Amino acid sequence: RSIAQMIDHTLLKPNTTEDQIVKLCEEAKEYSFASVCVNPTWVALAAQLLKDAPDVKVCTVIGFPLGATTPEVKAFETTNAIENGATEVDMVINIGALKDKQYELVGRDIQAVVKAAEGKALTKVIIETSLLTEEEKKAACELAVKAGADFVKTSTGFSGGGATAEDIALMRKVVGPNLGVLASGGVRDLSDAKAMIDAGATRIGASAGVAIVNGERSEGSY
Amino acid sequence: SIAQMIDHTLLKPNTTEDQIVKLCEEAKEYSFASVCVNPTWVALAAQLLKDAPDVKVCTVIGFPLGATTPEVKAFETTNAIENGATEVDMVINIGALKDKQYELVGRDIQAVVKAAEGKALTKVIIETSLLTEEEKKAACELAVKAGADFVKTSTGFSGGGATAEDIALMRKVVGPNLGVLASGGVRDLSDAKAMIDAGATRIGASAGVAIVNGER
Repeated sequence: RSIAQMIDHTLLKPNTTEDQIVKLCEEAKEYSFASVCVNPTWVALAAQLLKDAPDVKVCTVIGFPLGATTPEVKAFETTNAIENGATEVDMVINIGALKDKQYELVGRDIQAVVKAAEGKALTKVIIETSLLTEEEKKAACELAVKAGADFVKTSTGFSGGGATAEDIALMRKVVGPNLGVLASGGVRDLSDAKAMIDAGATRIGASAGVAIVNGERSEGSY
Repeated sequence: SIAQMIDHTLLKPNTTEDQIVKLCEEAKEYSFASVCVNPTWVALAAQLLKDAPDVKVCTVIGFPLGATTPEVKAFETTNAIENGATEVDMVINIGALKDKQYELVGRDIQAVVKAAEGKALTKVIIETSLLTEEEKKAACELAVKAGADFVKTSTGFSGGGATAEDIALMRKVVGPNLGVLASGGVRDLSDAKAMIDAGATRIGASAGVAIVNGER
């Protein structure tokens, strides 16, 4: 067992350059991370660099990080990403529509991504917990289940807050065993990741994955 | 009237329908240049301001990170225009610019311009807070060659906003042929006037009501 297989090696900064993407993918091969998460402009490069690393998936983000574009654009960006080599996509919900109880639009928005990814990529639904009430977190997860998503995910990392154990337990309670639960945003050390795992997370989104795995190895050394 | 140069902007991820209604009625009251809303709200803003052709509907493209593909930016532009947008603000591929990949930066801008061709103004956000002085110059030059209509300082989601020296640099590059928009950090009339005196022809802000109410 190793925590690295549950970590999405993420780098989504707007000023990210090619040399940083190359290093991220090489780190993913060395540590056997679950995936690399990069912005859609880097999907083609990540897929080429990891073409012989089948256990390391290419993940990208859709309608990210604001989630306030139309369902038609989110589906097009999903299909475009899959053509470029993405096998996982993390979409952001329409938070405003969720605030307005426009549940049919929130679900159709998620379903547009799911339909474009059908049979080709996992879809993770970022509900952006730092912006939701307790009832909205539950409603968003229920819409993700009804839409056929594979994962519910806490945070973009670009909002006010990140993953909390209480949110993860809430999300795991709604989706049960049928969908994965991803803790992202603010997961900085092994203590953070293990707390999310205990709360019910099955995938960790982080940028410090190397420091997290090295902390795991240090528990075995003198 | 400085109101005619202000883009009444509200791009928060948790923005709700009642806030867009308040945004549009404020713009139709003060005759702002435009409202700037995320693409999900374009169709609503276009109908709320159908009887105010002087107030355009502006939306944002590949916003705010600029790190999606040119084909997606073009689709989002075409989709935004179909929904009622007549001005689009796109974010450059910053990583491509920092990597000297000038053909991709220009092709990326070019994709939005061709989608908007004859239907909408294109504003190119160069995100000055992440750019060296030379990259700021190169970004404007690539905007001119691709056929954009404006150069814009900031997305409103970075660590820095418009500065007078940045506005003057961009104005010197594009001259009179393209507009210069100061966005991010402008909160009063004194800031707005400082950007305009530096060469800006459009102001992006959220406190446009407080700015115009200080024109006494």
